[PDB]
Amino acid sequence: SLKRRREKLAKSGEEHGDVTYINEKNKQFNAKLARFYNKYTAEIRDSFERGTMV
Amino acid sequence: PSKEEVEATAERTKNALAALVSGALAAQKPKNVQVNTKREATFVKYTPSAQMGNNTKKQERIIKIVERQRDPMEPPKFKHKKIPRGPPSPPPPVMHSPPRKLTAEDQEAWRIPPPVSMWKNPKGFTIPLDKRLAADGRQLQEVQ
Amino acid sequence: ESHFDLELRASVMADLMDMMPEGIKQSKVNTVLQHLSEAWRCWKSNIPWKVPGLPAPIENIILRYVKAKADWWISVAHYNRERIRRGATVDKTVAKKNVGRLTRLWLKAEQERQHNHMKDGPYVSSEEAVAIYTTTVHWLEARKFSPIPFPSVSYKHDTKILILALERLREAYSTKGRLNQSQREELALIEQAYDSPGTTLERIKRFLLTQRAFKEVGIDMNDNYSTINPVYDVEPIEKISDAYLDQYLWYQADQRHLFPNWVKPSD
Amino acid sequence: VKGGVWTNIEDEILKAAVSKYGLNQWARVSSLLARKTPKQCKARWNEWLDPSIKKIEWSREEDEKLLHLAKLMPTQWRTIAPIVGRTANQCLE
Amino acid sequence: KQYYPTAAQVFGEGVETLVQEEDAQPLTQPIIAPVEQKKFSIQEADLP
Amino acid sequence: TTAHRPTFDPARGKEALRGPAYHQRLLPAYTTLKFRQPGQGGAADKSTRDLRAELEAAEAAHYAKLKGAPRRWDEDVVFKNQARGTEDKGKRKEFVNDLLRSDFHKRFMSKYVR
Amino acid sequence: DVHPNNTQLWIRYIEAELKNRNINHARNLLDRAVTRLPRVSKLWYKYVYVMEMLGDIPGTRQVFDRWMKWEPDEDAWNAYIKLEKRYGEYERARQIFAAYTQVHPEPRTWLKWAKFEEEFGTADMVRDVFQSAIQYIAETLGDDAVDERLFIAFARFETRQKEYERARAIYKFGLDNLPRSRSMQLHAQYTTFEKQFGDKEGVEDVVLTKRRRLYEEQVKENPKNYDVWFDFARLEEMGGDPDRVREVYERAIAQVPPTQEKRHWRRYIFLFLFYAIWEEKDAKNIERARAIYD
Amino acid sequence: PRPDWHPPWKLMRVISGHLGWVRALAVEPNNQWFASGAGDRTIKIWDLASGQLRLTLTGHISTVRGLAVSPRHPYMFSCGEDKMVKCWDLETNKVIRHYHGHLSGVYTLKLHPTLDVLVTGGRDGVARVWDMRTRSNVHVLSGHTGTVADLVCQEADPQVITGSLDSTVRMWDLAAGKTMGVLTHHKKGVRALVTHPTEFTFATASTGSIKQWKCPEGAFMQNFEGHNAIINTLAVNDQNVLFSGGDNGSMSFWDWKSGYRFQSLDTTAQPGSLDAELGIMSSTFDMSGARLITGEADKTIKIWKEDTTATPETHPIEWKPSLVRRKY
Repeated sequence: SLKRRREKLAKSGEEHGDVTYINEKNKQFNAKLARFYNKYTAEIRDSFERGTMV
Repeated sequence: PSKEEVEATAERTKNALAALVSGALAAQKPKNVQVNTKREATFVKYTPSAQMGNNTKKQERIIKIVERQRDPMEPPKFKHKKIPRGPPSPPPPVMHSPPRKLTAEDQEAWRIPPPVSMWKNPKGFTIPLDKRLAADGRQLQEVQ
Repeated sequence: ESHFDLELRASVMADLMDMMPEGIKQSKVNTVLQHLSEAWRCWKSNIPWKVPGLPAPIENIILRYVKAKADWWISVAHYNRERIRRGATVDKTVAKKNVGRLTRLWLKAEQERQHNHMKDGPYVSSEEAVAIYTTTVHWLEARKFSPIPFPSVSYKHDTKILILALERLREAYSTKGRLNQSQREELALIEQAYDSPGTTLERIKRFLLTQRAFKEVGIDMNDNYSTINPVYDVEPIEKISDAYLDQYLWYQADQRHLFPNWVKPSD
Repeated sequence: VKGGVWTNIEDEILKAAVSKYGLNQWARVSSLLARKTPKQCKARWNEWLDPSIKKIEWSREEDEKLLHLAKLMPTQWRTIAPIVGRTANQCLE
Repeated sequence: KQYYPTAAQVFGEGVETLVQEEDAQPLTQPIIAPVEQKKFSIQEADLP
Repeated sequence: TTAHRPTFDPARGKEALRGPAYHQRLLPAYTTLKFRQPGQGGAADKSTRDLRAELEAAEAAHYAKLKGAPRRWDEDVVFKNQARGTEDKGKRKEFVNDLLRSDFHKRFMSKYVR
Repeated sequence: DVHPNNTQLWIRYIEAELKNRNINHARNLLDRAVTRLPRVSKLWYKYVYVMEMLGDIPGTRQVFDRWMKWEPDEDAWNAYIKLEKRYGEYERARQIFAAYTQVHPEPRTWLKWAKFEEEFGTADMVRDVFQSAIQYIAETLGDDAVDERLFIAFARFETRQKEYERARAIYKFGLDNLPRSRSMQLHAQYTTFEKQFGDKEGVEDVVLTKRRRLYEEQVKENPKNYDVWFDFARLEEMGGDPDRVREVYERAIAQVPPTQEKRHWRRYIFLFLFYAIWEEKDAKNIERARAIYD
Repeated sequence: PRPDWHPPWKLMRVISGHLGWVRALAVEPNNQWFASGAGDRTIKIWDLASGQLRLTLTGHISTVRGLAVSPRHPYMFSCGEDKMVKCWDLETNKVIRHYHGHLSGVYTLKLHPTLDVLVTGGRDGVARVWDMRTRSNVHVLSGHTGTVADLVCQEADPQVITGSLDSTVRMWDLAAGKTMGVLTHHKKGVRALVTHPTEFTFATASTGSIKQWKCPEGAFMQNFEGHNAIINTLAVNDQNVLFSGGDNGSMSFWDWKSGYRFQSLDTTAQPGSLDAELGIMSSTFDMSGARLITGEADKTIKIWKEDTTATPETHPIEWKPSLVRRKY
């Protein structure tokens, strides 16, 4: 259990892509938000990527 | 239960509750001067047990107990204290029926979305804007 | 209000614990109380509340209790307005709270009215509209009315009209101790219009020729204790244009006899 | 003075401020963007930076809808714009 | 505008619908009437 | 800032402290119970079937009482008869379980917001 | 005292004692916990696991016996059977199946007992388990609620025993005494059985019945599938039951196409052509063929 | 045990007029009027035969959750979520006593059948036994860890039975103020309790589960199976009809002796209601058992009566002596 705790702390400390957070609890909450809501926000995310369209 | 058992119960409980009502009344209205005129004595027969260290028998004892004359001008003697309430009585066995067999689809159907408020941010989080606009239905809203 | 919130939260939580199937992991239920708060704020702002992926029984619990809170809130609004109108209260916090509640209620009703007009069409029938228009053209042709022109570049009364307009806006500022940002910038725009009347006139006429989409208008309520009435907060640059147009149209209608004798108040 | 052109610094700070503060706290947002008013920050989000705003070129169906509605409800651009699907300033321009 | 059907449509034909928004009786009229004696003459209890 | 917080564990009721009587809390009031008198009912049971019978008797009496069981100045103008079908409102009062769409609330807003 | 019924808390306390080697403290906690929460199988599993780690196999049996008194689910009965099989007491595991079928009388548990006896018993006791399962489910749930899974497994056990006549008798009896909607898979297994061991005439008999039922289901879904009607027609002709073929063609004729399109009337008139060819070349009914043409 | 036959029930009358959820109901002991208590802070008195509004009483500042009309006194007792328990003199239509001391909202109020005693239960986890005359709080029945959602008072021991949202039922010795027994059989919060009028048994309702118990020892009798809802209310006849009323608006009518459900239906919401507002929140029979009164979250009172034209051959009992293993 302690080993899994170390491994998940390391993989959470790794950062792939854009920083959307300002601390660690925020990072965890944003990851939880991505896990839940990304199946509903894909068009809005595409709009924020490219810059336009609904 | 029959009428006689109901009336026996009503008498027993009316007596116990009446004693508590008198206690509550005398607490709610202290009786101005807390002395009693009817200060008669109780007698107690007192057969003793042996001793600390002696097992020789010794004499039977008549005790005259009177309630002490207290000064009517005195306030109560002791400041009250806050003590945490004690633990409950030992909890009973939990007598449930066999557990419901759930599926992973039941677990998924009762998972709850993380709330993103449009007004509140107590921890000062920075929320991505798609997550901030997810719960808005004004993107859904259609005008004809 | 603090006590109502305590009771409401305990009721919603007891319903959710009893609704949850045995064996679901049940740490995050305070999460649902956060959804309840957000739904209440959405109701107050007349914003549709729709959480994607929220389980339907939980949504039903929240909708049920948001409506119950709304019922209590509206009943207190009614009771306090009756007390304010009667004069039965002098509590200044109660009055400003009640005016806030009635502002929110009025704007909910007003959004519903606007939506109903888009859905149920123009309420004036086309026959009624044509009859109204025809009555107007027959009247104005009988009175020989000359239509008001667009103000010329060299209209000989522009300076007087503009000075009247700017004096009206400045006297709207006359008795003011503390000024906010929009108030200070409207004073600055008025003094710039005083210093350069010709440039302001060209800008005003350019706006009147060209602009057809405008800024947002703030709305508040003025309380008279018997009624309340809407007060509109218009962008200052637009207010200068509107006041010029107001003075111009009134002067031209007076010179062209648009209003007959029965129209009151009269100057 | 409080106004002027919107630059990339201002737009990106506005988006990060919206990500901290939401869309109902424009005075906090403007307090970060202290060259613009709260009304200007809100107008910038509503007319440009909202992700539902289409900034691609107009299609022929969109043009036909725009002209048809401008004939029906004349000079009523705040009414026309949700039916067309673009902003009021986009429809007018 | 009517947004909702009538109570007769919602509840059907054999259901009586009552909208009671006013009291029949005042607050001064007691729910349980007290027993009053209404003595208007000072008559003796027994024979003196 | 978790100083301002909800209640998850509301206060549990406690047995009273026990001690000598000095503090005066609750002044005596209404120290006699009223009992139901002759004619005030309450201590008057008939029977289940009896009570049923008076129930449908009274209810049938109410239903039976409800049912009844023992050139011109006004031709110059442009719009005509525009208020027919308006005064005929008032057949049945409908309770609506939506407060913001009730006639009470509509009346309220018409009276107070002007 | 604050969380009397919390499984995670009970486990933490028990594990603190076990980690620090306070075995008697921990066993007192385990008795207290399974007294407090007798329908939480986690605490029961922890207690049986701890006693088996400590090597008290009688103690493990004691904990399991108390659990069985609480009448747990099938996983706990299975775990206790597997304990006795681990330590070699097949008669004790037999006793646990007796109690197990009394508490959980489903076909699943009866078939587990039958597989157990096939591995660790005699063929007579496998047969006794199967007969007892059929009889028990009959006397409780009714004679049409006995499961084709029981019948299939009994027949397959006899096939493993090379009792082909007994297997055929079991298959035939189950098909005769069950509804077809709940003897589907019994018939499929019977078909594979006859393809494996039966004679040729039995093979086309059972294939005829299987395909007849399949085409009947297809007609019940789509009454107007003409190629399905043609294939079931040829199936009945190759079967050679004349009244059945006549009834099949009569139902096919009664399936009249409501559309007046000649593109459907091709196949419908063509179906009349095959009714004529059958009652000219096989039934040799000339008057019936004339009636067909009329 | 074969069920007795009972006719189905049907909706007879809908009464509108409360501006909140109808949460409390009490029938006066001579069957002429009933009181309703609602989330609009109010207590209404209705004539039972005509369903007609006689009077509105105000005097709570939150939802009225409990109502009792005394059979021995001209009193009605009201308890509410503003922590307040009030005695109303019905000869003056006025509050005359308070029973103050619940730390939070008071959910349930019952009168003792033979003693001049009130029992209330609330969100502070306790039942409070009050002396009616002196307003004295003679017992704090303590031991629950959740809200005391419902409560019954009997004339023989156990004289108080409380059911609580900690999922637990307690039978209480009222003379000593102590728990005789704890019933832990329900998995969810116990919201409803009812005692039988002629036999010495009671029923408890949590979510999806109705249990019947024999007094005085609290022995388990039977489960009323199949009402899969949060049950807010139970009501029982003297003709052995048990009604269970469910928070989603679902209603069941059971034969009390056998546990057989002879009727299932849903209530209907008053026009304007959300579909989330379908729900039975309070219920009682009238004093005769011929009328069921329900208070509902669509803010209505509904009166239900038995179908007079129904017959044991028109509505046959669809019960077979079942033969499976109920895995208890």
